[PDB]
Amino acid sequence: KNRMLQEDPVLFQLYKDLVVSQVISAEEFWANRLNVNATDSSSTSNHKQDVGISAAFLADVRPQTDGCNGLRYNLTSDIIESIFRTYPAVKMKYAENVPHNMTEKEFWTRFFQSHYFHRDRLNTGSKDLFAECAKIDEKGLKTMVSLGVKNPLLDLTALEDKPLDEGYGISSVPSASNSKSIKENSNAAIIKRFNHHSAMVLAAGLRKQEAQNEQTSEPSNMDGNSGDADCFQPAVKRAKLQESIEYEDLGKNNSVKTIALNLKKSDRYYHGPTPIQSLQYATSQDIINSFQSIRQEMEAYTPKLTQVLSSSAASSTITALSPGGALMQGGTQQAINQMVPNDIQSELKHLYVAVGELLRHFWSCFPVNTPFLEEKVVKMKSNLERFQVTKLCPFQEKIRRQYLSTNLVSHIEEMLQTAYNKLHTWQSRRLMK
Amino acid sequence: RWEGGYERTWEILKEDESGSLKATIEDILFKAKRKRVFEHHGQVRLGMMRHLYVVVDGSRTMEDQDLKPNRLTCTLKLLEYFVEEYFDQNPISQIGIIVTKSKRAEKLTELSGNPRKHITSLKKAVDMTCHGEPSLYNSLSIAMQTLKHMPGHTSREVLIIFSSLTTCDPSNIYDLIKTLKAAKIRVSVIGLSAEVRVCTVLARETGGTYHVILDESHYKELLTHHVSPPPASSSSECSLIRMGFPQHTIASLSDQDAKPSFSMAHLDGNTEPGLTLGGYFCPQCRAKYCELPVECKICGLTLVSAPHLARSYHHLFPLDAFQEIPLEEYNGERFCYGCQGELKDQHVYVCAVCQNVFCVDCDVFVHDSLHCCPGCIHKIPAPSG
Amino acid sequence: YFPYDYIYPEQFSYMRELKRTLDAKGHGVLEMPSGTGKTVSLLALIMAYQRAYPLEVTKLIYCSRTVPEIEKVIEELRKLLNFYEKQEGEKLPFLGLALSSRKNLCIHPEVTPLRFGKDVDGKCHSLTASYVRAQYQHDTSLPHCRFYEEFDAHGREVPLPAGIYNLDDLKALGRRQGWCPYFLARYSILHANVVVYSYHYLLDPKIADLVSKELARKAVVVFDEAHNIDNVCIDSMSVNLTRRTLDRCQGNLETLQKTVLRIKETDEQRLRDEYRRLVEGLREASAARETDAHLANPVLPDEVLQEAVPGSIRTAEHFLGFLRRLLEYVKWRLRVQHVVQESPPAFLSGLAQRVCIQRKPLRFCAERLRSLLHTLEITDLADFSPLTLLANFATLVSTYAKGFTIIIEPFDDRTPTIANPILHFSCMDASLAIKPVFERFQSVIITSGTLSPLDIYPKILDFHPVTMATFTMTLARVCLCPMIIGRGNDQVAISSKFETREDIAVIRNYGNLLLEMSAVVPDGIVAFFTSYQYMESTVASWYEQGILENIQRNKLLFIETQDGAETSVALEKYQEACENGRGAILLSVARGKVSEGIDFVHHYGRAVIMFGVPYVYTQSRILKARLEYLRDQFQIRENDFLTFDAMRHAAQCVGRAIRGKTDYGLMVFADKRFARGDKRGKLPRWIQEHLTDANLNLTVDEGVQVAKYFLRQMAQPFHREDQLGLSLLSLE
Ligand code: SF4
Ligand SMILES: [Zn+2]
Ligand SMILES: [Zn+2]
Ligand SMILES: [Zn+2]
Repeated sequence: KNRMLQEDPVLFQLYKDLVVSQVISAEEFWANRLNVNATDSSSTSNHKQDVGISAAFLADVRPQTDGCNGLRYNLTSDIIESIFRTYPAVKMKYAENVPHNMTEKEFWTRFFQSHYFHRDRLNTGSKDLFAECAKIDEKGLKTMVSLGVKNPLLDLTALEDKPLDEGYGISSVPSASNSKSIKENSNAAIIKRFNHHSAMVLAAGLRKQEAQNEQTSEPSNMDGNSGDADCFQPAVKRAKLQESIEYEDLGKNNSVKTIALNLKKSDRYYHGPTPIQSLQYATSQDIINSFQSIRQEMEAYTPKLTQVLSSSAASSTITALSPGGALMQGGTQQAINQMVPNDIQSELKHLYVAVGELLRHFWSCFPVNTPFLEEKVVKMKSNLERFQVTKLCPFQEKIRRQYLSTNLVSHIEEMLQTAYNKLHTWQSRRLMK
Repeated sequence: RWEGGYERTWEILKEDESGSLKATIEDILFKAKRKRVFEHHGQVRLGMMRHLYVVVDGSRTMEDQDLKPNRLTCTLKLLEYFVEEYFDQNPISQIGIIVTKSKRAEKLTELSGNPRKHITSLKKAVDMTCHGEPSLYNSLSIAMQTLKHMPGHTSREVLIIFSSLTTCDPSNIYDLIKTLKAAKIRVSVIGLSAEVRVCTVLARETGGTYHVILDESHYKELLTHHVSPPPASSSSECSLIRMGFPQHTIASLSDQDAKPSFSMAHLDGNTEPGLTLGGYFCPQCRAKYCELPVECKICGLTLVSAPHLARSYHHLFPLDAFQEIPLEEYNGERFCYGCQGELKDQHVYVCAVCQNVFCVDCDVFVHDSLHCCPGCIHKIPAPSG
Repeated sequence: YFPYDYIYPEQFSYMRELKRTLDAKGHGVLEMPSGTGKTVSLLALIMAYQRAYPLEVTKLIYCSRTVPEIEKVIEELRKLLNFYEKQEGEKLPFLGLALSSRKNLCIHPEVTPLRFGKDVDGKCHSLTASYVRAQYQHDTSLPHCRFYEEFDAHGREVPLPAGIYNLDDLKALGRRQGWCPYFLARYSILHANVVVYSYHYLLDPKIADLVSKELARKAVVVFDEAHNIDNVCIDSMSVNLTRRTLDRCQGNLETLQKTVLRIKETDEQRLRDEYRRLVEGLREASAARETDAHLANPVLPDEVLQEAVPGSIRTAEHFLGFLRRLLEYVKWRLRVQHVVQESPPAFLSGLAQRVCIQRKPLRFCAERLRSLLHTLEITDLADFSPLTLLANFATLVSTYAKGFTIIIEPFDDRTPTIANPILHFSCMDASLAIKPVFERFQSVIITSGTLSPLDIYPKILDFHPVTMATFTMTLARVCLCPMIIGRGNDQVAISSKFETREDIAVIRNYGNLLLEMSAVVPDGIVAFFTSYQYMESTVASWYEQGILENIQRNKLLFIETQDGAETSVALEKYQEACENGRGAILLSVARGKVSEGIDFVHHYGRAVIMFGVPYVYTQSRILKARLEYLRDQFQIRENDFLTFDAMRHAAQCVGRAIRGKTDYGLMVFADKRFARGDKRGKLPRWIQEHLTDANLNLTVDEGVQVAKYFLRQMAQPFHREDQLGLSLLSLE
């Protein structure tokens, strides 16, 4: 927890004033601040080139195993560590013997110089490395027996003990099998070496989450290229049903909002004798009346010359052309009134909002009396005094002046109030013992 | 042999109807090459308030050109467009930009809806080496643990940009099926020019939809296919409550200029590190800061701003369709019910109900911009009841 | 009659194939695509013909070549059993007998988990019908083979079993009711209505495994993938003989004499009562499982062994006949080790100088080998197994040698010195292995998905009424991409002209054509090398020179071993290492026995790369007599089948990775010999629409984008691919 508060100076600057202004404790700091990022923010050091490494690095362990005589020790995993992170017992003997047997630096080449080429028989360190891997494949033999299905080692064996043959099918090699004895020895070990590298997945597949079912052949395997399984099945009338009732509710209640309803029906009621149609008769008469009046446009020749109605039309133009007396210089103390609260109190207030949001949260479920924990019902009580006291001296430091203070304190008292709201509302649901 | 055979390919395709009218039908086949998949929509059920997760394969597959000078250049440029057209269509949602690079996963931009932050992140994502191999397990780990703390009243979908390579990650991601099938989180990948069966099995075990990138036009199509909030699996939620209606504040209401700036480390609101003068107001914190139609960090509820986001999908579902006829019922004076013209490329577009005549430029303008026939208006609202 | 949905317009293409080959009693040859459910095609009409007692009689024998796919045959037909069962109303009786006796056998824990088959079955039969046939009554020595006695009880009785079981299904019945796979099979052969077993088990001329009664009334037998019949039949009669065997046999020569010396009249007067009965009326002493430990008929197409008790009247006298044989046989071996000599009937003639009485004691020996041990009933079978080898041999040399072939192979094959010489008796007439088959049968149908030249059924040297070319359409977009490579840049030399170890400059770009195949193609690839040392030659430059440096970084690699134990390991990996976040390309050998029994699915395994001409290249002078005899049959055949032998193994191996008909397959052809040979060997349905449409000399770097163009299109837009509903003629 302490490396977290030192490597991050911004959160440390947050963590300072809970000790500096004595807001909360460290016990309270790690009780309601983090609580989620214990999985999220700690997801960096655990993964680190995908831990439980099975099939990510194993592609690249052999090409990046050597740059030079000393091209090693990059960072943490650089080019040596995940080699140790797969072989269990080889990793065991390492701390047993490095640098307990030899020099630590002399380990990294001499243990890997002769094992890299063909074969390592010069010392029992690489020899027991070499000798165990045969037992590993012997150990890996027993596991493949337990699966034993889709494995024609079974199916091949039925045809060779039966005539006592397929020993000649083994012993029928052409192409000068007489006088070399070099790569015959060599390649089968490289066959063995990369099958180790192949079973290095298997040596790390157990690290994944132990990965076992071992295949009792599941005797169905129904070749299903046909059938039309068609996995997803929506459209069993779900938003069809919403549309039938909500537009019905948008029909019977079309916009019952602020201006959306109250002015609407009030002027529809003003239309009055509209089913009586006597207003509609005069309407349709006035539809018939000014029908002809528009088109002549001699009446609509001079529907312009009213400079009587220009002056007033010029007037509220000029009235809105000059608003006056509204404190043109509204700032210019704001720089002093920025740097003093945005030195501590930006972060100080943030100390609350990391907590006070949870203070809204436990009360956001409390009358159900389910999330009623002693961890929480006194966490209601805990930070209550831990915040509403530690703001009072930041409150009392700024009441050094009067109108310099009374403007901003109109906006800080919400913090006092949202505290006391929560506290005030806490007993609106009276809790028993 | 091949010197002829290299040009047996050219010779016939060059050749056409000769005499007169040459290099003519070759242009006709190019128009006949056009007209790909239109909509094939018409869905119901789910799609509301998505919580997307951009997952980016950063690998050596990017170094192949194949559409652009980089496959990220194919990718990253249109993501910004995909961001903007999303925030166009779906503002009720938010997106987790998470980047896989060198066998890990970096949640680059958090699950949020602030477009500039997401876009400049992509503008920061330009000069990415994409060193190392993809690891989806680290990506799903962030995807779990983040969305684990999201409510079950949240739409839980993941959009993975994968470069079709080997899924280089341990720790039984096949067993992450039952992890996430139970966790009711959807995961959608599209493959870059190839296919990963395990990931194809993953999505078909998900209900997330998998595709393969064909072309840059085709790349846009599936983006556009995934713009729309899809009908995911049943039994996610019904409701989502304490949608905070805010206030705009003018800071000139009664006391004219009594506060030089409405962000001074004590005011209810003032969340982000910048000066402000009072524009906004939330109900529950009574939080006054820079205007944002999303949510907050102290009231912690949703800063809903209805005309924007409670309007966007509010007509994105209830659509109908038109029909096409090549015939000549000459409605109008050989006109359109909309733009009022004529070319007659035998696509006389008739509504299903009001049955009004339109063109492509009136059909497209509906089916991309207007999203409804206004011929239904004057026809719906007059007998409506 | 299971059309059951769109069935990629093929059952109708095979509907009249039955009705022509069966109603008219047609022998019949079928082409089939590798992506055609090989029984869903076939058995759906065969089981339809099962109920159709079209005059009266419909047998069924079926065979294939691998016991897992044997059960895979059984596997979905159980739903096909259930399919029309609900549809036709009630359910009628049925039986399909998977008759395994090699591996699947014994429920006793003392017997079971010893690894091999034959020797442990010798322990089983030595216990049952050699210890508990000799020492009948007893308590301890007699061991608890209790459910053989339960077979005695219900073989006196009449149960009626259910449907088709498996090897393991009776084993729980072994631990409940179903008894012995052999017995619970002998009683079910009595009323069997369908038999499935190995292609090998029928074709045992050494122990003549007569499956049914010889009832050729309507003997109805079905054959799939019947490709390498010669490699069955000639190897079915091939006789290997180790010098180490003979010396072990030389050691149990006088070992058995000590058993003769210690037994004065106890087992000897047991012989004397019945060796007189051998003279009086000829009858084999045992009808039970003793014949399983016995050469039933080494040379089957003979009349009878009439004058048994050959020129041999006593047992040590008969033992001296092998002293006259073996000691002369090493005299017919050890001096002959300097020269390979191919003289099959000349040997037995020169033997007649050396063997005193011949051609009857040559043929009447292996029973009198066994029967003089049957009065003993002592010797353990694995001990006696290298001896039964020998009296099998001269028996075969006695009867069928003038049409057949003796070959002596002392020199270097896994012996750098002469440290193990060998000879072989091969037959040559797989016809004469399958002529008795055909005479015992009615008219029986081969189906081989590789057999493109129909001219090789007269390599079986037989007659055929029905032999056509199956043509199926592909509305599945494009079935596959066959891709003949022929690089121009790296200059294709893919046939071993400069052989697999003559130059590595050839080999400098098989990695290049693979890694890019590895880089593009996902989802597991199983490629085919030529042989194990070829495979050993294949990776020989791959380690020391820089090859795998990206190959392991892209996918991973699954080495297949000369030993089948470690070969089955990567297998356990490959079915797993594909289905997780890894492509993991397997690497394998065509001619090696890793190439059968799999049926790769779109799940894992969907691409195959050719590597070289898939011909024999190994065994010396097994060719020439086989060559000249077909040159004594058709006279221009050197050029001819020595193409197709590669080809018949090629798509046997290559054409495997698609099962249904959308399963994909990238079967590219890195080959130098393609001009006619690959074209003749590829299916006439498969050369036509797909092979070299305009893509022959396709350099890999250019052929890169081909599979890119292939897959990317083929991955998307699948819904409808050749949908059949009702019957609308179409008439192909
Ligand atoms: S007979 Fe049946 S049980 Fe007795 S040995 Fe053979 S298997 Fe084992
Ligand atoms: Zn609030
Ligand atoms: Zn129009
Ligand atoms: Zn309309």
